Amino acid sequence: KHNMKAFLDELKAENIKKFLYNFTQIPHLAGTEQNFQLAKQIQSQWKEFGLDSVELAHYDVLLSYPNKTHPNYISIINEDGNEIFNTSLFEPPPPGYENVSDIVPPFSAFSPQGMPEGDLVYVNYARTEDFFKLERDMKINCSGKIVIARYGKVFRGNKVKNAQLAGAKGVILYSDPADYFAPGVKSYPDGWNLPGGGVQRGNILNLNGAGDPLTPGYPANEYAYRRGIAEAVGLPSIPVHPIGYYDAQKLLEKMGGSAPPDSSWRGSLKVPYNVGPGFTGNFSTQKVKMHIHSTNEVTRIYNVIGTLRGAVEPDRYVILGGHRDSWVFGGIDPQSGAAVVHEIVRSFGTLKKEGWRPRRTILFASWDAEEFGLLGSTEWAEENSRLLQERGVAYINADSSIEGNYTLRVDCTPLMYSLVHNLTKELKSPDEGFEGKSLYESWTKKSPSPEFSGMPRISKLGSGNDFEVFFQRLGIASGRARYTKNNKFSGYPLYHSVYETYELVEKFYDPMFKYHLTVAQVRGGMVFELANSIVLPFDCRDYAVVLRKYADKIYSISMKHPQEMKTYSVSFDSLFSAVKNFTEIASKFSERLQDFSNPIVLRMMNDQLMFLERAFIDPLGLPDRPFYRHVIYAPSSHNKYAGESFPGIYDALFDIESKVDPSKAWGEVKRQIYVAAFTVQAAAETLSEVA
Amino acid sequence: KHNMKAFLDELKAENIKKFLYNFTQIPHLAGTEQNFQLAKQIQSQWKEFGLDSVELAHYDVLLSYPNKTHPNYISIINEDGNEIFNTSLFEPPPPGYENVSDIVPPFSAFSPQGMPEGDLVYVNYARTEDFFKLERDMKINCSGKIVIARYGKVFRGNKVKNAQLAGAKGVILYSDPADYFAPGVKSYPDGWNLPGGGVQRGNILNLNGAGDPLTPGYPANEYAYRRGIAEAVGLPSIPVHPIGYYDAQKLLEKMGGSAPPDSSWRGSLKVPYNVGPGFTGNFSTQKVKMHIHSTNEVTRIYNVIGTLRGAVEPDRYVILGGHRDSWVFGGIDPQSGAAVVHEIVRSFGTLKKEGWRPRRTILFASWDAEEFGLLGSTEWAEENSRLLQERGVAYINADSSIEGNYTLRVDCTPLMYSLVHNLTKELKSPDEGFEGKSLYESWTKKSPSPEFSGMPRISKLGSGNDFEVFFQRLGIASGRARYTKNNKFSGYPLYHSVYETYELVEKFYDPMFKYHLTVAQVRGGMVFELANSIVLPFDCRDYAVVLRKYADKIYSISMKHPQEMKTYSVSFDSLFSAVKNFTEIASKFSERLQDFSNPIVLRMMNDQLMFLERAFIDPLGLPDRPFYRHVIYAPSSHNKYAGESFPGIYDALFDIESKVDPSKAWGEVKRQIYVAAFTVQAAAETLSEVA
Ligand SMILES: *[C@@H]1O[C@H](CO)[C@@H](O[C@@H]2O[C@H](CO)[C@@H](O[C@@H]3O[C@H](CO)[C@@H](O)[C@H](O[C@H]4O[C@H](CO)[C@@H](O)[C@H](O)[C@@H]4O)[C@@H]3O)[C@H](O)[C@H]2NC(C)=O)[C@H](O)[C@H]1NC(C)=O
Ligand SMILES: *[C@@H]1O[C@H](CO)[C@@H](O[C@@H]2O[C@H](CO)[C@@H](O[C@@H]3O[C@H](CO)[C@@H](O)[C@H](O[C@H]4O[C@H](CO)[C@@H](O)[C@H](O)[C@@H]4O)[C@@H]3O)[C@H](O)[C@H]2NC(C)=O)[C@H](O)[C@H]1NC(C)=O
Ligand SMILES: *[C@@H]1O[C@H](CO)[C@@H](O[C@@H]2O[C@H](CO)[C@@H](O[C@@H]3O[C@H](CO)[C@@H](O)[C@H](O)[C@@H]3O)[C@H](O)[C@H]2NC(C)=O)[C@H](O)[C@H]1NC(C)=O
Ligand SMILES: *[C@@H]1O[C@H](CO)[C@@H](O[C@@H]2O[C@H](CO)[C@@H](O[C@@H]3O[C@H](CO)[C@@H](O)[C@H](O)[C@@H]3O)[C@H](O)[C@H]2NC(C)=O)[C@H](O)[C@H]1NC(C)=O
Ligand SMILES: *[C@@H]1O[C@H](CO)[C@@H](O[C@@H]2O[C@H](CO)[C@@H](O)[C@H](O)[C@H]2NC(C)=O)[C@H](O)[C@H]1NC(C)=O
Ligand SMILES: *[C@@H]1O[C@H](CO)[C@@H](O[C@@H]2O[C@H](CO)[C@@H](O)[C@H](O)[C@H]2NC(C)=O)[C@H](O)[C@H]1NC(C)=O
Ligand SMILES: *[C@@H]1O[C@H](CO)[C@@H](O[C@@H]2O[C@H](CO)[C@@H](O)[C@H](O)[C@H]2NC(C)=O)[C@H](O)[C@H]1NC(C)=O
Ligand SMILES: *[C@@H]1O[C@H](CO)[C@@H](O[C@@H]2O[C@H](CO)[C@@H](O)[C@H](O)[C@H]2NC(C)=O)[C@H](O)[C@H]1NC(C)=O
Ligand SMILES: CSC[C@H](NC(=O)N[C@@H](CCC(=O)O)C(=O)O)C(=O)O
Ligand SMILES: CSC[C@H](NC(=O)N[C@@H](CCC(=O)O)C(=O)O)C(=O)O
Ligand SMILES: *[C@@H]1O[C@H](CO)[C@@H](O)[C@H](O)[C@H]1NC(C)=O
Ligand SMILES: *[C@@H]1O[C@H](CO)[C@@H](O)[C@H](O)[C@H]1NC(C)=O
Ligand SMILES: *[C@@H]1O[C@H](CO)[C@@H](O)[C@H](O)[C@H]1NC(C)=O
Ligand SMILES: *[C@@H]1O[C@H](CO)[C@@H](O)[C@H](O)[C@H]1NC(C)=O
Ligand SMILES: *[C@@H]1O[C@H](CO)[C@@H](O)[C@H](O)[C@H]1NC(C)=O
Ligand SMILES: *[C@@H]1O[C@H](CO)[C@@H](O)[C@H](O)[C@H]1NC(C)=O
Ligand SMILES: [Ca+2]
Ligand SMILES: [Ca+2]
Ligand SMILES: [Cl-]
Ligand SMILES: [Cl-]
Ligand SMILES: [Zn+2]
Ligand SMILES: [Zn+2]
Ligand SMILES: [Zn+2]
Ligand SMILES: [Zn+2]
Repeated sequence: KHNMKAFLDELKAENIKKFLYNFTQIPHLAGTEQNFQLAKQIQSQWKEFGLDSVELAHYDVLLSYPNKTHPNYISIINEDGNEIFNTSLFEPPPPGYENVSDIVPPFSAFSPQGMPEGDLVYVNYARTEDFFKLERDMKINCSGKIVIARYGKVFRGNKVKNAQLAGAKGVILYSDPADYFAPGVKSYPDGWNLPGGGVQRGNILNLNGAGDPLTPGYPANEYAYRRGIAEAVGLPSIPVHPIGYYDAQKLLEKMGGSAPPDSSWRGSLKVPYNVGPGFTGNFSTQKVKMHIHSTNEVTRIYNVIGTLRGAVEPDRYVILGGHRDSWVFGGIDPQSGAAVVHEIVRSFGTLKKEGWRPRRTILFASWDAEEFGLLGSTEWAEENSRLLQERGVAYINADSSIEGNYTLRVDCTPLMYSLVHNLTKELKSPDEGFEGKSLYESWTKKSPSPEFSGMPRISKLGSGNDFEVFFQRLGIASGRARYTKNNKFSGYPLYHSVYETYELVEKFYDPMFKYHLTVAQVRGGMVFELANSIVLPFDCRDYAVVLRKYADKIYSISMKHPQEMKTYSVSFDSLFSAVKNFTEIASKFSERLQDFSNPIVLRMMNDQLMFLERAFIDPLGLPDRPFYRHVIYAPSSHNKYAGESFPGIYDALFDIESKVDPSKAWGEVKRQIYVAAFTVQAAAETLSEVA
Repeated sequence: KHNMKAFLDELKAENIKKFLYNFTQIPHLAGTEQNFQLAKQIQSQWKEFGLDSVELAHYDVLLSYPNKTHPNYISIINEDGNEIFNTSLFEPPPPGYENVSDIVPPFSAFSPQGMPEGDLVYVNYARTEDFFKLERDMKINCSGKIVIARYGKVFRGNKVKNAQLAGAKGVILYSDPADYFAPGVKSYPDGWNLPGGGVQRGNILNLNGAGDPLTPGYPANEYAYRRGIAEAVGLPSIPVHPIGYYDAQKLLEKMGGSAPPDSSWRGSLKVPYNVGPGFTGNFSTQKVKMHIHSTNEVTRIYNVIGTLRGAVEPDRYVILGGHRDSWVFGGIDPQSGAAVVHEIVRSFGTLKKEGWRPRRTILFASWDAEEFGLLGSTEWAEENSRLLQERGVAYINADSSIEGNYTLRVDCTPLMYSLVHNLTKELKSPDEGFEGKSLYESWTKKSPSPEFSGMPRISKLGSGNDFEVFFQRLGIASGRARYTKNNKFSGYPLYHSVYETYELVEKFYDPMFKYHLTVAQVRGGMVFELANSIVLPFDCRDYAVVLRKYADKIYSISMKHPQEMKTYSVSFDSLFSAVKNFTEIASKFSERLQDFSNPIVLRMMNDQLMFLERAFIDPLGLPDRPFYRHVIYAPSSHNKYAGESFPGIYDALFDIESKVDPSKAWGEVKRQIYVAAFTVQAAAETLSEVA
């Protein structure tokens, strides 16, 4: 038979390994020839594997690259302007790759050019609260200073935005061993830790869902009208550059001024972690000087889009997508995900060659330019938004399959919780000590839910990956799953470094490719059930439970300000009412879905399930973030990787005790409560009987 | 049998007459008790007629009313401040109504309060080009002047906006006999002409699709957060008041300064039509003084919403809607439309009682507060936008059934052209001289298309009626039809006056109610086919033909500026390409629709037809008009009643030779060409094979 078991059994660890090796021998940086060649290869293979159609969708988007003949670096400069110390021009290449060409040196993509010189201020992780501590509590002024911040905790674009608004004139990002060197493990090539010469690449945009900086709202096709650079979305206004911890030690060791305010500000280097302005007495006249010469350049990118046409509902799309561009070799990020997608396509294609077709259409995507701001997925979604809006069932992401080897990690919409619980109960655990036990059992034991006993942790979707446009802009039910470590937002130690190689994975992460195989079963299994189940496998009652938890949480935040809630008559009654109504209606809808031979009622009902995530979309978007339209979830305004619930109310309450016009600030809290209550009620009403 | 013929034959002229009489004995001003009572009556009758459910949907919206104890009026004031002439405090009531209470006196709804005094400037119709002529050609400065404008040609809100931007400190609107007194017909009560004491009420907002001024985007429900008045949408900043032509004669007869620039500026009164500033020498020291004391007040309004559940596709909605609130008695506007809807409901209910149900769900609506800015329909659509977005097949409007007795008038989306042509070929003409001929034949003879031989005129939808939110905001295929005169935007002579009575209609417009019956057949017939046809009766190829005509037209406008198109490289190639592609794809889709027992393919195909109008929606809206989202059609920025095609490009080109930075202005033209070409291509792609 052709059922999910047939699909799952066809998946092979050995194939995932072969594909990973194949995808990671040379760099595949977005906009380069090597990445176009890999695009064409995947297009050819997906055709051979059996898909109905496989096309490249290309766009011309703003990318950013260092100047090959004018390298980026940072100096300590003495009183006469002699550069007495320079940071590295490249990461030492790993064994056997020392002759690979076209390894892009470390740089912060989209940094403007400049050569700012000044005194350093150390800002810990450069979080919103780190800057509050400096400015409000320690009275340190960052204006006209070069800030040095350690990577970790939040997306680097948020760090740069926060430094910019503090008045910094440049930002230096570095990897501290406290966050990127696990105790008792060796540096790469002998273990999975970051060496002191290693450096994390990454873009520093603040696009808030816009896609290509030059074409917000519309695909960057051949006739697109582009904004000028000065009106581009999301570009930083000060130079930025990342360095390793050998170099950081040299910049930090001389730091003077104030001591760190407490131990949460001290990393693991043998330096005091003084916050500064500037260096200690002997060196008080030395300054730090950046030299940044990278250029932004409109460059063609290529998505591969494969279609397996549905036998019964070809106008319903279940999408499995992940990116293909990498900073260097992409051994984990993204190729451990891409190899998984490739083997899923192969397995579905095997069934198809035996005469099977899924009920609904499955679309497979190899996105480009994810590393430069989710550009490939976003431009494609902009181009196809009307098809996706009216036909998109679900989107499953497929970036890195592993970031550890401890247990499963799933982040998804509540609509998919039951599907995930059920699927994982049917899959074998790959974990040592759980042989013959289900994945559900090992996962629940290692990652217990903080709310529910005997349930595994499933997180909200944040952002920093290609599901953003589908979920937060378009309101298509989305999910992601990977193997993870025992933290969360900093990246594994060799994240976005030249050391992320095939050997890293094969030697230290997943020698048997059993965790990759388990991830292929979870992602592929989800796609299979979404594309094949007669009734869409969404449970609206799970959304009701979570909405109540989020309503309690946002209410609790507001209740830190009881006097203001009295003065301004701030009531959450409408929101709790809406959540109660959603709970009641969802219960009744579930009864009809269980209690209803009628394909019209069925599909009516499948349409109600598909459009439920869609109902949380507000076409006016969130304040000053028009591409974040989901009212229940948005990327945190302080950390793009993290999800925030009731973001419009959350942001209206954030730091409210500091606003100069409390009447106006509390009015806006009330406005956002109205918007949230209305949207919850409206979503509930889509589940009522239709007439 | 239960087919369209059964439905149509059940409709009776005599019933329409009885209902019109019933709806027009007392005023039904929005927000008043009398209008709530009529709401409850219609709700009860629709229940008795057989609908499945009939509910009131209420909202609390900003309305505007004169102060009963402090009347509005205008004076000529002499040098000492003596008021030597005052305009009327009320219209003389018609025969037999001189003891009716609660007739609202003439006023401009939403005018602010004020008592401005100044010299008059006469501005013809106060159109954009009238102000261009005054300011640019005649060098007359309106700053700090009271402007006097004749009604006609464009929506009065546009007049007031144009006066405000010219710097006027007040606006006086009046009805000129040239526009409101047809040669050779008597004044009311002895004919259908406007008497000199008659005055046209009407709101002067510029809401651009927003609905309730205080709650743009969201329904004005019980917990809604409201903007403060100073941030309300669309309110005028200068006092405004309308008067009749006896009063206007007294204000205009003394006018001095410049002569009218040409005869298109002269009405029919025995005055010179001098443009002024101020009065002739003897009276140079007399001024004009307004006294406006109306107040804006949040007030409850009530929509009646009736449902006839579909037997096969209950989650597809075909909506017949028109408003119920009137300025006074509403003899034509809206009750000639409401009586028609009432008889349609009765007829569908008769079939339903015999066991019939339409294929799709039909929703019937009696909207409130249309006269105050389309408030009832818009708030309801805001509340239900997710249901309408995903389930709305079509909206047929049903305001005034007659504005003349000459021939049919239809304005609709191209998707409904074929449906209208076909239906009218099956209906009998009511016209004298066409007995035994079809409505199509009489209509085509009396109102020939300017493009096509042997085809009738069908206009684009503009605005100024309740279809605006459904069509221009939500992208639901919409249409309207009424009997009309042999002009177009000024209103019939007794429009919005106390003289619009049952007797007006029964005596002078439609004594036999045969034109009302013909309109009931066209509106009801359309609803019947939309709700019952197995394949939705839309023809996408008709959109292709019109898109080419609009592309030619906008290209021709740009080509008035050949040097600028060369300098700035302004190409329409992408738009013509998109239109060509749409034509090609629509042709193929039509072949499949003809060539396809399979309910999934059918409904797939019906979904492609239903979502085609939806595809022209841009979620970012038009520049500074976020609620006008349709890229092909928007209300003219110079006249809300009129539709404009390719409005984003049209507005970018308008008066472009006057812009100070031509580079920037032409850049914006190019941007709007990109947006239009992309949206046309995207819409075309929704008609491609789905996978
Ligand atoms: C959750 O679902 C429930 C339905 O089960 C829904 O209940 C509705 O609540 C509204 C708002 O409270 C009710 O609105 C009332 O409607 C009556 C007429 O039906 C009006 O007379 C009421 O107005 C009077 O009272 C107000 C409050 O004191 C005054 O402000 C006002 O001036 C009037 O004097 C009021 O508008 C509505 O009737 C019910 N509908 C029902 C029971 O079917 C509730 O709103 C849902 N929650 C959300 C967040 O949508
Ligand atoms: C109407 O439908 C047609 C399809 O029938 C569609 O045609 C497409 O036009 C685009 C834009 O012209 C073509 O894009 C080209 O794609 C090739 C690869 O396929 C590229 O190599 C081309 O780029 C080169 O040439 C450009 C122009 O000189 C250069 O600017 C560029 O730097 C490159 O050197 C170019 O991107 C596309 O191939 C066709 N698709 C087909 C034929 O299927 C057309 O776009 C539709 N109209 C609209 C308004 O969408
Ligand atoms: C995850 O798996 C669970 C457990 O199988 C699924 O829940 C079960 O779903 C079935 C099918 O709808 C339910 O059966 C129904 O029961 C009622 C009797 O009350 C009957 O009227 C129906 O005809 C049908 O037999 C079953 O009760 C239910 N079990 C539960 C909720 O405990 C669940 O649907 C799966 N989730 C998915 C697929 O998203
Ligand atoms: C308005 O009425 C016209 C005239 O009846 C309708 O057009 C006609 O529609 C029928 C039904 O689709 C077409 O018949 C088809 O013809 C082809 C043969 O080429 C055949 O393959 C199909 O099986 C079917 O018989 C007919 O050709 C067509 N006539 C035309 C276009 O001249 C039109 O659909 C109506 N518009 C509506 C209902 O919106
Ligand atoms: C990755 O695998 C692909 C496909 O097996 C290899 O590409 C093939 O290479 C052979 C030898 O050059 C050619 O004859 C085929 O035409 C290629 N097939 C394609 C591109 O579809 C590719 O060599 C492998 N890359 C690495 C680094 O091993
Ligand atoms: C850091 O790099 C800079 C730039 O290459 C070095 O400074 C240059 O040294 C060369 C050779 O002596 C001079 O000709 C250039 O004029 C210098 N350029 C600048 C910008 O100062 C510097 O020597 C390096 N410092 C260290 C410690 O190696
Ligand atoms: C319009 O018609 C309605 C319905 O026929 C009339 O309302 C009815 O009036 C009688 C006498 O008062 C009552 O017994 C019924 O309860 C009413 N029915 C309703 C409201 O559904 C109404 O009188 C008529 N109005 C005019 C001006 O003739
Ligand atoms: C126009 O109306 C105004 C306002 O009612 C009249 O002026 C008033 O006249 C009364 C009675 O003489 C005075 O007590 C008030 O002080 C006046 N009010 C104002 C505002 O001037 C005026 O007489 C009327 N003019 C004409 C020509 O009838
Ligand atoms: C810290 S894990 C983040 C990783 N995501 C990414 O690296 N995304 C890229 C690009 C994200 C973006 O531009 O939104 C990045 O964070 O620099 C993942 O989701 O696996
Ligand atoms: C000149 S005919 C206009 C008539 N429409 C209306 O009167 N609409 C009302 C309200 C329109 C609006 O506020 O958009 C008006 O124009 O004042 C109609 O469409 O029959
Ligand atoms: C790279 O640097 C060298 C030195 O300025 C220069 O010749 C070239 O313009 C630069 N390339 C760019 C800016 O793309
Ligand atoms: C920080 O220093 C700058 C640089 O002179 C100054 O302009 C700014 O006002 C300072 N801000 C505070 C809070 O002291
Ligand atoms: C794999 O698992 C082992 C055993 O717990 C752990 O010690 C090792 O470091 C893991 N590898 C990685 C990269 O986490
Ligand atoms: C109406 O006018 C009289 C006189 O100002 C006044 O008593 C009352 O306040 C007014 N009503 C309003 C402003 O609603
Ligand atoms: C119109 O008159 C006003 C009033 O003094 C003046 O301020 C304004 O600049 C004038 N505009 C023109 C075009 O003359
Ligand atoms: C009705 O039709 C007649 C005949 O053409 C016309 O003269 C009369 O004025 C019409 N009534 C109205 C209100 O147009
Ligand atoms: Ca874009
Ligand atoms: Ca509103
Ligand atoms: Cl992922
Ligand atoms: Cl109408
Ligand atoms: Zn990645
Ligand atoms: Zn990455
Ligand atoms: Zn009307
Ligand atoms: Zn009206």
